[PDB]
Amino acid sequence: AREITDIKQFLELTRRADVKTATVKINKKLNKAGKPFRQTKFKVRGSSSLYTLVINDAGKAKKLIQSLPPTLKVNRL
Amino acid sequence: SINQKLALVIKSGKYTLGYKSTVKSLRQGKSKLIIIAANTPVLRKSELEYYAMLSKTKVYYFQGGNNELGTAVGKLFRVGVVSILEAGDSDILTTLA
Amino acid sequence: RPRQYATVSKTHKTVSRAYGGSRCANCVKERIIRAFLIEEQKIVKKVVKEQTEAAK
Amino acid sequence: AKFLKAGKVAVVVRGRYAGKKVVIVKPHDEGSKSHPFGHALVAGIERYPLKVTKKHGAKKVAKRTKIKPFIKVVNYNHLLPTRYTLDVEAFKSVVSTETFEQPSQREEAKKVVKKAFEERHQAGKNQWFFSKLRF
Amino acid sequence: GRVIRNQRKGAGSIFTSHTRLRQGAAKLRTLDYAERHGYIRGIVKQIVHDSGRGAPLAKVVFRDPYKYRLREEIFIANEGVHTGQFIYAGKKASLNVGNVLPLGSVPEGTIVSNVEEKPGDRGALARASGNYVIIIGHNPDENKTRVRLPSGAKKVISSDARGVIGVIAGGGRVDKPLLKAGRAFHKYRLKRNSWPKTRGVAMNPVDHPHGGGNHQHIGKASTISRGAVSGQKAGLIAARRTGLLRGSQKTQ
Amino acid sequence: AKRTKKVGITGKYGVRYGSSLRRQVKKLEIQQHARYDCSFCGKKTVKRGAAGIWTCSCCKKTVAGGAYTVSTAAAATVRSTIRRLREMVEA
RNA sequence: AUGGGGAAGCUCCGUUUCAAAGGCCUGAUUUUAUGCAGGCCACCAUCGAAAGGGAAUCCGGUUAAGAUUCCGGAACCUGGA
RNA sequence: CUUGUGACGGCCCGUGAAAAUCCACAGGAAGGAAUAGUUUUCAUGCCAGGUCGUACUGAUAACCGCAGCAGGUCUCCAAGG
RNA sequence: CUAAGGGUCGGGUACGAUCAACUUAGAACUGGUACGGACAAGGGGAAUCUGACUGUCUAAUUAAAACAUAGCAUUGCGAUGGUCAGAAAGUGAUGUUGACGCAAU
RNA sequence: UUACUUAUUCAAUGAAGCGGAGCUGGAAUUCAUUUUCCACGUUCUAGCAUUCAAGGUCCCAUUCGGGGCUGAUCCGGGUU
Ligand SMILES: [Mg+2]
Ligand SMILES: [Mg+2]
Ligand SMILES: [Mg+2]
Ligand SMILES: [Mg+2]
Ligand SMILES: [Mg+2]
Ligand SMILES: [Mg+2]
Ligand SMILES: [Mg+2]
Ligand SMILES: [Mg+2]
Ligand SMILES: [Mg+2]
Ligand SMILES: [Mg+2]
Ligand SMILES: [Mg+2]
Ligand SMILES: [Mg+2]
Ligand SMILES: [Mg+2]
Ligand SMILES: [Mg+2]
Ligand SMILES: [Mg+2]
Ligand SMILES: [Mg+2]
Ligand SMILES: [Mg+2]
Ligand SMILES: [Mg+2]
Ligand SMILES: [Mg+2]
Ligand SMILES: [Mg+2]
Ligand SMILES: [Mg+2]
Ligand SMILES: [Mg+2]
Ligand SMILES: [Mg+2]
Ligand SMILES: [Mg+2]
Ligand SMILES: [Mg+2]
Ligand SMILES: [Mg+2]
Ligand SMILES: [Mg+2]
Ligand SMILES: [Mg+2]
Ligand SMILES: [Mg+2]
Ligand SMILES: [Mg+2]
Ligand SMILES: [Mg+2]
Ligand SMILES: [Mg+2]
Ligand SMILES: [Mg+2]
Ligand SMILES: [Mg+2]
Ligand SMILES: [Mg+2]
Ligand SMILES: [Mg+2]
Ligand SMILES: [Mg+2]
Ligand SMILES: [Mg+2]
Ligand SMILES: [Mg+2]
Ligand SMILES: [Mg+2]
Ligand SMILES: [Mg+2]
Ligand SMILES: [Mg+2]
Ligand SMILES: [Mg+2]
Ligand SMILES: [Mg+2]
Ligand SMILES: [Mg+2]
Ligand SMILES: [Mg+2]
Ligand SMILES: [Mg+2]
Ligand SMILES: [Mg+2]
Ligand SMILES: [Mg+2]
Ligand SMILES: [Mg+2]
Ligand SMILES: [Mg+2]
Ligand SMILES: [Mg+2]
Ligand SMILES: [Mg+2]
Ligand SMILES: [Mg+2]
Ligand SMILES: [Mg+2]
Ligand SMILES: [Mg+2]
Ligand SMILES: [Mg+2]
Ligand SMILES: [Mg+2]
Ligand SMILES: [Zn+2]
Repeated sequence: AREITDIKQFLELTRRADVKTATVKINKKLNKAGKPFRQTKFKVRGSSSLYTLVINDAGKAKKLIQSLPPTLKVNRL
Repeated sequence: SINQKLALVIKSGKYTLGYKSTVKSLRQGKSKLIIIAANTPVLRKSELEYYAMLSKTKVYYFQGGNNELGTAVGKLFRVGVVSILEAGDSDILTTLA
Repeated sequence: RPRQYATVSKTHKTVSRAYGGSRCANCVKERIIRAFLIEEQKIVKKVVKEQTEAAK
Repeated sequence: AKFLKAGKVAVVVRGRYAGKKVVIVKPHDEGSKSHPFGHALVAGIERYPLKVTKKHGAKKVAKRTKIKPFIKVVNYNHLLPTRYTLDVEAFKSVVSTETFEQPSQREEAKKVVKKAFEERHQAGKNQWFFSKLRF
Repeated sequence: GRVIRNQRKGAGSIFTSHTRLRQGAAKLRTLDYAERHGYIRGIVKQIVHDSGRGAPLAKVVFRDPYKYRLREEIFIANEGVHTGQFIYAGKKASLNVGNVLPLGSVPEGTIVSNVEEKPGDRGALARASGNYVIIIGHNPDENKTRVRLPSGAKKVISSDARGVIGVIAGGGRVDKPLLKAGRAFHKYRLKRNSWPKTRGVAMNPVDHPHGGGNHQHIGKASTISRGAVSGQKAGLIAARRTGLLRGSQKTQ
Repeated sequence: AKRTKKVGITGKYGVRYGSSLRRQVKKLEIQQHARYDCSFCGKKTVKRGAAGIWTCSCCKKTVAGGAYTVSTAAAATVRSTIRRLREMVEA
């Protein structure tokens, strides 16, 4: 139901006890006017609503994916 | 008469028409005489009358509806209270009032 | 709708002044005014008829 | 007279503190670079002393009589001026234009105004001012 | 044969009163210790249309003397009573349209509404839009007071009886011609099922005393004995006279 | 352009009812629809609302009155009669 | 329905009416499970709406035949902790 | 076009339901901190949600008219010229 | 084919640029004089009788001039009441009423 | 004929302030002194009026809490 944007607050979610699962979505999407780029969304499934964190930067995308708790049960695509 | 005096205050002196402005006269002390209409509600009444005695200004209860108080000051609209800042050539301050 | 007013924060059911979600400010403006003068005037009547009593 | 001077008690008529008696601390009769209106700086009473009684003893009396004060810039058209008055010496320096802006200033300000208002009330100097205006 | 219409209205079926939308029963404050010794104030918090009434009502709110609450009464609004007005009620009470005073405490010439026939009955006489009574005398010992009613009859009632200074708002209602069937239709739609009315002489003899004949005609005297039997009283019951009231009326 | 020689508000009734009937009603319709000076604030902002109830546009004061005009004759007289009689109570 | 009032009687009348009409908050227990202590409130049945009032759910998919009910996903309301 | 909604306006001797239920406000009984006390009307977390209907026709053949009867039977959706 | 009827912007303290609407009137040309081309869609006038009018009824042979209606007029009654209900009653309708009212013609 | 209330009858009220006497006022005019009659908390304003009441006073053995009396005159229990 929810959308999130403080990249930190997100990280604190994916370490919030009741959050067994999570999933990451990769979309082709266009930049400004001309070309495309690789949008990615970081969906945390909390016990009562589903918070999703849009990370426009394809670069921060790669280092964040590593940031994910290694006992979190992520589902890529 | 009482309207004849008003007509003299009206073409020689300074006044303000209406509630809001005649309070700024009572806080500044600039009022010499406020003229209250007949139908103007007792709260607006008693509230000026408290404002009045807090600046020692005298209060003349005009005995006619705000609508005729409007003809009294020569304006085409009603007024529920006047305030006399300067008595021009008239004598309202220093007669019966 | 009225059963929805128990699914909401209290700050959704008032404004901070006295008589928040009861009266409409102006109507509170008046009753402050009215009460004060009338409570003043009350006094005004007290000591005047203490004067009529001792001076009759 | 220009009765809006450092003695006058006024009752608030608009905004949160509406309904409570203040004491004008410093009038700026016309103008402000901020508040472009005739505005009085006041320190009125927020949480009035609750009634006390003979039954009331010990630290209950101490607690019933606690005051929560408050300072405030106010447009003039939101006070009614009263025929009462109360002295403003203990908090002449306390309540300044400079006291507003920067909240810690306002905290220490009220702190005085609080040690002051509880001074007046215990041994009931200015008794009207410590009673809730009921409307 | 058949039971005639004026007998059927008695068991009250289709005939009872269309009560759904009525503000309530208009009455006076109960006669408590405050109204028989001093006075008590209310505010007319609203005057408002009672449905099926000629006159407006006025809702007048008083404190409770014996408990902390507001009690509310429904008055018939006397003409010129306004919202926010103050209304004073009881013995030592003052003489203004709106207040409610014993018939003892007013002088002759007072004009007074919703007045009790016995004291404390919370109101009985002159209630309909525009009506009133006049006080026309007082006999102090045996504390009576003599009034003249909207009909014109001259009753004498107790001085401890109450009345509301004035006349009942809504006068002239009956001046305006009804003008078409439907307004009579809607008029009675909020009163009772009395409309429209069929001419007993358009009935068959089994339906009415007037019924039948090979032309329409009442056939016998349409004046009916005061001691007629149910099923007989249809005409001018017990009429002491008849024909067009020539000349001036008015009780003398 | 004056629209009607004489029927006035009543021209809605067409030809029905008969002239006396329409006349009579016009007098009271004209009475019941027109605005009225508010005794409390002066503005002619008093209109009708059902069987003798009269309220003020702004101001919102409501005054019980006559079925088609604010002040019925009889009440006015009654007023002054109440004046008259109460005078004898202080003076 | 009921205290009642009629009626030979099946029953008829009355619905808060000529009635001694009932029960919530906690406290007093630390013999203990719940008596007494207050302070309240005098509201006096009940039945009567699948078109009136009214807490809260949605899209996609699926069956020979069920779906705002199943499946998938994402919400919400209420009671309790 | 449909439908919804608003700010108005006309109309009445017509002025056009009730209760459950939810909220607020006035009040200020009372309960509460510095060695640390109050707060679940903010957020996040836990469990629970019974019973009964749910298919289909609703009509020139699934209803009522002796019937698979040219009759009768309440309503929502509504494209282009 | 002509003409008339609009929106949008920037102008120191006369005008220009563009966008989008079917109405209405005028004028040419044209035909086997036809064109609301199917569909859709009022007969009119003068009287007499009669009920004012809109409304109502005999389902299943009568829709009328008959009933009603506003309007008019009469009657009864201040509650210990008027009219009417019940076998009775600490019973009932009008009545949440009160003569600008209720009932009865 | 006209009085009486207790039968019977009617009204009202979540049976609230009835009756009788007295404190204080004061109109009153005194033919020894009172012979009586009225009275005896609220009226510019669409505010506020509730915790057996604050106060005063006495008790409990001084705790927090809590209670009398008075504040609210007496007598009769015939709800009016
Ligand atoms: Mg808010
Ligand atoms: Mg508060
Ligand atoms: Mg004590
Ligand atoms: Mg027979
Ligand atoms: Mg027969
Ligand atoms: Mg029957
Ligand atoms: Mg009924
Ligand atoms: Mg009436
Ligand atoms: Mg009727
Ligand atoms: Mg009928
Ligand atoms: Mg008829
Ligand atoms: Mg008839
Ligand atoms: Mg016939
Ligand atoms: Mg017969
Ligand atoms: Mg006969
Ligand atoms: Mg016959
Ligand atoms: Mg005939
Ligand atoms: Mg024209
Ligand atoms: Mg039901
Ligand atoms: Mg039910
Ligand atoms: Mg339902
Ligand atoms: Mg429903
Ligand atoms: Mg589906
Ligand atoms: Mg299946
Ligand atoms: Mg199969
Ligand atoms: Mg299906
Ligand atoms: Mg599911
Ligand atoms: Mg889920
Ligand atoms: Mg919950
Ligand atoms: Mg439709
Ligand atoms: Mg309306
Ligand atoms: Mg709310
Ligand atoms: Mg919560
Ligand atoms: Mg189905
Ligand atoms: Mg079929
Ligand atoms: Mg068929
Ligand atoms: Mg269609
Ligand atoms: Mg053009
Ligand atoms: Mg253009
Ligand atoms: Mg013809
Ligand atoms: Mg012929
Ligand atoms: Mg006809
Ligand atoms: Mg027609
Ligand atoms: Mg017809
Ligand atoms: Mg037939
Ligand atoms: Mg035949
Ligand atoms: Mg026909
Ligand atoms: Mg036929
Ligand atoms: Mg006829
Ligand atoms: Mg008739
Ligand atoms: Mg005629
Ligand atoms: Mg008559
Ligand atoms: Mg009778
Ligand atoms: Mg009767
Ligand atoms: Mg009996
Ligand atoms: Mg006996
Ligand atoms: Mg009683
Ligand atoms: Mg007594
Ligand atoms: Zn007005």
